[PDB]
Amino acid sequence: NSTVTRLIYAFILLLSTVVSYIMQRKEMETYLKKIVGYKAVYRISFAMAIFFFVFSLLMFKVKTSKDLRAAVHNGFWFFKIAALIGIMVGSFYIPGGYFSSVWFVVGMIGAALFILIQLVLLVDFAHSWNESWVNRMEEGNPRLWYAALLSFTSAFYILSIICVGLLYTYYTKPDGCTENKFFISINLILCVVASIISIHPKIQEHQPRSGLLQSSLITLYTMYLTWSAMSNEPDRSCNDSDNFIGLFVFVLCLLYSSIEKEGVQYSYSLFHLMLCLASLYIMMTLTKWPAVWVKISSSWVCLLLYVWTLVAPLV
Amino acid sequence: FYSRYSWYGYSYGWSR
Repeated sequence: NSTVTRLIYAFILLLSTVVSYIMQRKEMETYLKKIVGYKAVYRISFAMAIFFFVFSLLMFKVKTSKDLRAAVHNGFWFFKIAALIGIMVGSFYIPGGYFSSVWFVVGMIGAALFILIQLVLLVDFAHSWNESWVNRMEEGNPRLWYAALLSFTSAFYILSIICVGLLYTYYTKPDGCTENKFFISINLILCVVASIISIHPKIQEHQPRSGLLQSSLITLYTMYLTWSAMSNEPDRSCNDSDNFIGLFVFVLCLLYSSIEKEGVQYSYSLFHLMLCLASLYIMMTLTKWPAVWVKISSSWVCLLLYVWTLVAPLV
Repeated sequence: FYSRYSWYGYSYGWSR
């Protein structure tokens, strides 16, 4: 039932995200003006953030379902929704202007933190996947699981190669957009290096089940990040599918996170904190130099974190 | 078992 509750919370966030997306359209500018699109998106994102932060602080140090607060987490969906609407209306009551830039910087920091946390989660998920499938390779029919592992890793690497091809075709020119070339070349070379480090026998000796699969997954995620950094480039010479793909990967990570008297399966407080950071990140994404530099540094932090998770046992 | 440094990790399934 706890997993069901986590999935339902993810569902409410997804519904709010879809609402934010739809108001982003030009047609809705007519309706909202009657009370721009980015302003309403900021308002709804602030509602998400404040609600989730409030619930997480409420859920502090809860350790058993015997807590009435555990029931509050489980039930009262209707009161949750009503309080959310009341908050969202309240957001409209805050004056515009300086609040816009304040929330923009708050959203930048939130998106950075969410990217970091989601990335740690992604590395953990990839490691668990690789270990489970190598174990099933050992115990059960070796051929089936070997074929599955090879197909998955090859698929991820081929998709990353296709993304590289598209980015070279679109965001680079023979004698132009040198920033695009720099970013793409650095990301590709560092991804190759990360793959190599994932095979070095000394590294595996300390992490026996660290293999190419998680490397390819990280490479695909890095390719997506770097692409996204380019699509927002203000310079049109160096400049929705990328954001849709990012939303898909975020949904996958949220589902992984989602998937009692003596102990709780997960800290509701920390889960809701992650949810709030997810709201901030989506708010940043759906929409400037900080976006570009944040995304590029996020890709580089991706590769650094993966390399660190692989190497730290060496130290 | 003859565990070996295979690409998919450090295992012995291929050489049990």
